Amino acid sequence: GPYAQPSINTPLPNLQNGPFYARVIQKRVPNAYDKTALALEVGELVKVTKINMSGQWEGECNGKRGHFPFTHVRLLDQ
Repeated sequence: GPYAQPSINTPLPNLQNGPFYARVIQKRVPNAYDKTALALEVGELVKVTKINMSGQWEGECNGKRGHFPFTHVRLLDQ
């Protein structure tokens, strides 16, 4: 399946696909205390490795972990 929501209403999942690296283009600087969110900036990268929930997933960015829509990541080739 192409890396798109394969009609499952599931944004860029990966792990199954990569996990792909993904260049974040809009993330906050949170922490794992914060909902478990990804501390990174626009232009940084986040690696989506955790396929969970029924829609959005958890990335792991060189030691940040958390969950966040694809609506602000570009991806890379794993």
